[PDB]
Formats: sequence, structure tokens, C-alpha cells
Amino acid sequence: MNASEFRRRGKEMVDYVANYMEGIEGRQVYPDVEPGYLRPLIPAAAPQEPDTFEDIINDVEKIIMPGVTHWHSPYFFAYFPTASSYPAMLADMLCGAIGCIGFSWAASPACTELETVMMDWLGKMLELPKAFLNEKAGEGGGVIQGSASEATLVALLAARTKVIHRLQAASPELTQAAIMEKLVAYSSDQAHSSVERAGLIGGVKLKAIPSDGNFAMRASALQEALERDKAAGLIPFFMVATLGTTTCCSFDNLLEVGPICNKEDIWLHVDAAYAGSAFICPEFRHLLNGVEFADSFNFNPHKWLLVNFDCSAMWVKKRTDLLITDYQHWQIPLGRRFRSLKMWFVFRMYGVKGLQAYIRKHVQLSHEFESLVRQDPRFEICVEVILGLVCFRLKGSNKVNEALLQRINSAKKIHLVPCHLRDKFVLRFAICSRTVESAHVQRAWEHIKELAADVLRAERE
Amino acid sequence: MNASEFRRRGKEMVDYVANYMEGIEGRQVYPDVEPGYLRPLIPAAAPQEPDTFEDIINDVEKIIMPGVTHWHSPYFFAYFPTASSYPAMLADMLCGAIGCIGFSWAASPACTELETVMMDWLGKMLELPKAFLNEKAGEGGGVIQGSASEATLVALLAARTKVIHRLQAASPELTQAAIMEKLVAYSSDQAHSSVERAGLIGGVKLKAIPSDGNFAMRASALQEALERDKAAGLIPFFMVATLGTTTCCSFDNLLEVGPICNKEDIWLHVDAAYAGSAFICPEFRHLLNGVEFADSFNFNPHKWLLVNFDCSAMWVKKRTDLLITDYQHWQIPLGRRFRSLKMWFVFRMYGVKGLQAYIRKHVQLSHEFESLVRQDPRFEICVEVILGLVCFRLKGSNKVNEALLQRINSAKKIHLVPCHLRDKFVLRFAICSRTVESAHVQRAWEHIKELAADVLRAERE
Repeated sequence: MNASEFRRRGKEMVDYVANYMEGIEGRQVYPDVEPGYLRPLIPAAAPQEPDTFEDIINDVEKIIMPGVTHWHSPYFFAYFPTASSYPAMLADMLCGAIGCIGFSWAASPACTELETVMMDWLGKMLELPKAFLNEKAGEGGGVIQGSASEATLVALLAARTKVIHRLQAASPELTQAAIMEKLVAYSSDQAHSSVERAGLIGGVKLKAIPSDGNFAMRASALQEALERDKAAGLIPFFMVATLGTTTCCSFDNLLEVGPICNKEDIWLHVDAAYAGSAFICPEFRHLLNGVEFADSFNFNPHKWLLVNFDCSAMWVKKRTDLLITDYQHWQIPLGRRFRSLKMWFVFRMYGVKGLQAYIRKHVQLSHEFESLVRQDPRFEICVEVILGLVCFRLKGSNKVNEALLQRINSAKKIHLVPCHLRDKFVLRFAICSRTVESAHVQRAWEHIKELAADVLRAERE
Repeated sequence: MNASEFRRRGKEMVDYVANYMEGIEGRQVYPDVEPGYLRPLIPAAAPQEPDTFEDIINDVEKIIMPGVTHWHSPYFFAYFPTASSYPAMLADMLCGAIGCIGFSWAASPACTELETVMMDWLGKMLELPKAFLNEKAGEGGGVIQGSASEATLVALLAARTKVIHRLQAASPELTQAAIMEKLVAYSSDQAHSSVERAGLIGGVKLKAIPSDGNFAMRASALQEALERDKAAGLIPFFMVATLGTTTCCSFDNLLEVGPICNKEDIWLHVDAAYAGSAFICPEFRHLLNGVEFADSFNFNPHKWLLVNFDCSAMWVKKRTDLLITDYQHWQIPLGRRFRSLKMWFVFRMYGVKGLQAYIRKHVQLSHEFESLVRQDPRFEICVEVILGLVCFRLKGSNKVNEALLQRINSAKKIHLVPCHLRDKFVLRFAICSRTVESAHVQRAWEHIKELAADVLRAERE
């Protein structure tokens, strides 16, 4: 294809994308296909001659869309939001056009320089401690990572390298592997699976800190674990504290665990992948208090700040531990896209106030769902509602709640996922779509309430 | 922004992208900016009120473009090609629209199922051994990785887990760390830096195998290293054999090293990030002979098969070592985009024959540059020209060749990068742009020849 044909087909794709978004409420949010549906519908080999664009777009509607889970339908209330905004789509078109691979500054200066400035923009929007910002010859700085999972791995590997070098300086009689079998990392029992995967990749032990009644990491539980593991010969070196847990959107107490990690020389990484976007709002900034004690901080613009995946924002206090010219030792890959264009377009076309209004609308809708649940004494709220997540369940057995979830997700009118809080099976209601409104939340609750009546009926009859 | 405004701005962006591509030969390929140019030109904080799309696109032209290295200019002859095709751009627009995060099959079935079929399409285009393909209940299969660097790390981690489990089964008295200090991985002395980074992340030793006069790994050098390291107590467990080295596009001898790795129970990973795309052409498929001995194989569609970054294709013979429903234990992150749409659009809109013509044109242009160099006895060809890379230098000192490279890259009419072959400073000429023609290569050589006269003059005067 040459540029003249792209002028035609590109504008046709723009109209197709806009049509899909405008009619997305007519789509069944979760598909009815079963695993392996697609292979019989597609030829077994690539075509030798080109297919037409009309043939391909027809296939998108006829065989791809039936197997799509529509994350951006207003009736998608599963996991956490993923970002979809037209400013980011426009920047992504330019990103593929410039098409640079910014593994070095010389590979494309603007790709690296815009990223450094955008991470300062975002750090200032979150009122991060100045030690995390790159402006004005600070030793800290920020980088875009592909994902919060990758950011947690990068922080673990940096912590691993630092503790090995420290221990080998103290006792030069020590091999790297001899230190390896002693290292232990920590996280909450509510931590995302990315922490376990990072520990497995890094080759170190990982232990969960028991959370309190609010499912938060506290100083008392951390001190109890440290007392045990240090007496056993383990060397704590890395901690993932979570702000906005994937299970119930709980918050580890950084004001308590931060000072302890500093005193113990434990690298403190803060995982705020979802909740971090809300900290641009002054009424939620208190949830980030204690980040001044952290060695690294991370959240995902590509969940809930409208910067299409991939875009994970990671700050560190000392870049040496990982002017910014190179981004090589900051990430796991060497190559990277011009992803800072997406942040630049989104921040500029929405403004800080536009992003704040987006966050506040979602949190308002979350409290609207909470209000409806709190009006039905057959249900209970399991964790305090703070952001765009509500954890709820039918009072009674785990089975009756499992039955409710299966009934909901099988109806495929809305989509939810559950979690386990201790031994308790719990349903999650997450505000996700950019275009969700009060009417959608009210309809979803009516659906949930009707299926609960069926399921409660079936447990006595 | 709502969809109606995206209908306008999206088509405006289509025209901007098409205008940039059509006039790209009027751009200076490498920028004149210096590190840190951008911060003074951009405000220090994000705007509170939205900026206009007109203001942003004006800034793209005025402050972003001056700091862009134009990888898709026909005069970009540096590193290796990176992919830019309009079919991939169209699919990427749809990918951001569907906006699924396919960490599981249920997260969006089509995102996982199309990927499995496209990796079979591509595996069949390369005439890969059937053990690598997923179709027909085979134990092997393919996955898209973010980069060849990530693919090499994934293979190393899989090899690490397998050898630990094997050694602990043989001697249950062994800790993981006790095995760690003995493990050693191997690669050519021409290997990409991704191998060293993978060994550092994985916590294992890495040793380079000396290459022969053609800069290829051979059985004799590998057997000599194994004899030494096994006697020293090291346990070989992982090997990266390279087809199309980053330095000089040389090829490790898989027919020799493959059987050795199998006999030694060394996981054989084949890194063919650049050269792999040419193996869809029957006249180059012989360069892949011996891949039947490999445990994993990887190449980048996002270098030289027109699938815009990111798209790295990795096959394994046993998926257990990492029907396909989940792609979690295949990669380093958990989340992923609908990147298989790009392969589907490119393969269908070009056809196998269109992609073959693309490869063959680039290789023809490479031989055209080689022909010009071979007509000037002041120069020498350092390595056999096989694909889209030519390694050449002025006969004489390393200094005179360093001076030639500085003179070229400072003129900023074309862009080249060098390499070191043993103690020899060598210039690289890589065919990169989708739209490069014979006239561009002929102009570049005339430029190189003129600057060589200046530099040779300056070494005697």
C-alpha cells in the first residue's frame, strides 16, 4: 500500500472505529464463542495474492467481533478499567508514522526527551516529592514502562543488584549465589500476581505479609515477619507496597511500612497501578502519603488516566540504581516506541481539569453502586469503598455467591470478576468504561438483584 | 473528545501521516538538535484547560520533528530496518479501538486465537519444522513477544527452570542457588547485547564462543569451550545461536552446533531477529537449516517483515517448557495488546508474494551497494554480503575509518552506524526504508566516496 491508498483506507478506518464506539452499547459485552472457534473460520495458510480491504473489514465484523470482550462497553465492570481515549489514538497513529525505535538518544532525540518532560508533568500532577522528578538536575527521574508488572520486575532487579553489591562489599568472601539463597522479598497477601512472577524471574524468595481487617499492610505484621525471617537467616531486600489492591482496592500504610523499610535497607517499591491516577485529585492525594519513603513508585496511565495501553509510569529516587539520554538500564527490553506522544496528546487535549473530572465521575458512579447495595440487607459491603471499586456479596455461603457470579457472567448482559478475601468469595464491581453513566450502573444493579433472587431461591428449594 | 470529533481529527491525522510519508525525502535524516533541546520549548507543567488539536499538530511540526531521526527516510542506512506499512497502521488503529488486554482467553478470545493462527501462518511461510507449529494438536506453538530481547530472556528463563528441576531430581540435596553459581550460557562473540542482559537478569554466567573467519559459530570452537568449562565445574544449560548477526549479518552453523547442544542437553535458542524474514524466500531458506535442532526460534516481523513494532515471533517445540488458551507463562508481562491484527492485516494486504518481493528488492539493493564498493580498490568488503547488510571499510588504519564515519554522520545526508570485527573498525550499510530505491543507494555511495577522498587526504596532509 502507498500513501494515496492509505489516505482513503485510513479515513475509512477512522469511520469504522467511530461507528464501533458509538454503537458499542448494542454489543453483548462478553462473547458466546468457545475456545478454538476462530481456526475453522480462517484459512489454514496466508494468501499468496493480496486480499481486499473490504474483505478484511468484513471479516473483522463477522469473525473477530463475535470473539471480542468489549472492555469499553459501559456494561464491562470487570477487573479494572483499561484506557481508551481518542487523543491517545491520534498520538498512536503519529507514533507508528514516525516509527522510531528509541533504544538510544541518537535513535530519535525527541522520543527520549518528550518522555522525560511528560514524566515531570505527571509527577507534578500527582504532587510527587521532588526527589522523584528529573527537572533541575535532580538525581531521580521517571520512565515509561510497558506494564506495572514490568515495573515491579525492574525494581526487584535493581534492588537485587544493590543488595548483592552491598553484601559483597561487607564480606568479599561471598558469591552472588550464596547471597541469592538468603534474599527474601515481601508483599501484601493482597498483592497482584506480578510480584510472585518478579520473584520467580529474579530467583528470590517471596513472602506475604498478613493484612489487617481493612486488608492493609501494617507495621505490626511487617515487624513480626522481619523478626521471624531475620532470625532464620533470610535477608530482606525488597518490598512491594500496594496502593489500590487488585482484590478490594485497599491501601497499604506507607507511613508505617515506609520508615521500617528505610531502617532495614529494604528497597520499597510502591505498586499503585490502578489507584495512582486518582492521586491527581487533591481529595485523594492523602492516600499517597508516605511515598516520600519509597525508592520507586509506579502506576498505570493505561488503566485509569486515558492513555491507551501500553503506558506505565515509573519514578525512582536515584537513576544510578537503575539529563536523561538513555533509557536502556531502566527497562527490560532495549527497544521502545514513542509512547510519550500518547501522554502528551491526552494531557493537552483533556487538561488537568478534564482528567480530574474523569476520575471524579467514576468515583461518584462507584459510590452510586455502593449506595444501591447498601439498600438491600441481603447483601454486604466487604471493604470500604474509596475509588472505582465496590466489593460486595450475598450474606451467607460462598456457594450462593459463586452461583450468583456464574448466573451473571452466563447471562452476558454485564461482566464481573470475583476475588477471595481470606476464605470469603467476594464479587467485584469496577467502574471501567470511559462512557459509563448512572443509567448503566442502575441497570446493572437491577440485573444483579434479579439474579440474586433466583440464586437465593435455588439454595432453599 | 467524543467520536464525532474523532471522525474529524482522525481523518486529519490520516492526511498528516500521509503528507509526512510522501515528503519524507525532504527531511534531513538525522537531527541537528543536541541533548536536552526540548525542555525549554515545552511548558513546565501540564495545561489546566485543554489545548487545541491545531496547537498540538503545530507543535509536532515545530518542536518534535526537528528532534526526530527519520527511520523511514530512504537515506536511513543505520542499524537494521524497522517496520512501517500502512496495513499495520490500519490494524493498529483497530487494535486501540477494541482496546482489549488479553492476559487471558476470557479477557478477549479473538485476541488469543488470532495470534495462534497467525503464528502458524508465519511458521508455514518459513517452512518451519512441524514441531514448532500449534495446528493439529502439536505440543509446540508460537507466541508474539514484545521484542527479540524479551524472547531471548524468556528462553533463558525457561532453560534455567528446566535445568534446575533436572539437577534437583538427580541430586535432591541441591538448592537452586547452588546450581545457579555453576550454570553457564553461551553465545557468539558477535551476539547482540540482549544475550548479556538476559544472563544478567537470569543471574547466570555467559561466555562468548569465538567465531571463525566468516564470524560464524562452529562446532570446533564450541567443543573447545565445553571441554574447558565442564572441567572447571560449570554446567552449560543455554545457548543463543544467531542467524544474521547485528555486527555483520553472519550466520552461526546450526547443522554443527545443533547436534552438540542436543547431546549436551543445552537449550538451543535461535536468534534470527533480522534475517528471519528472508527465510520466507526459498533461495534463503537454506540459511535456516538446522533449526530442527533448536528448542526455540525467534525473529522480528517488526524489523524486516513490515509489521510495525512491536511484533516479535517466537516458536517453541514444547509449550509446557514455557489448544492455546493462555499466554501468561509465555512472556514476561501479563498484559498484552491485540498485536496479531497487525500480522493479519499485513499478510493479507501484501500476500506472501508481496512480502517476498519486498525482501528480494532489499537484498538486490544491498548487492547493488556491494557492487559499487567492489569497484573502488581503496575499500574492502569485510564479510560476505548475503542479505540487506554490507560491511565495508577503507583499507588502512582504524582511525581513517573512524574519521570517515564521523564525516558522514556529521553531514547528516545519510545515516550509518559502525561495528568492531575483532580489532577492526568497520562501517555498516543497511537497507532499511520501505521506499528505498536504486537512486538512493547510488547517491549514498557517491556521498561516501567523496567524504573518503577528504578523509584520505587529511591522513597524509
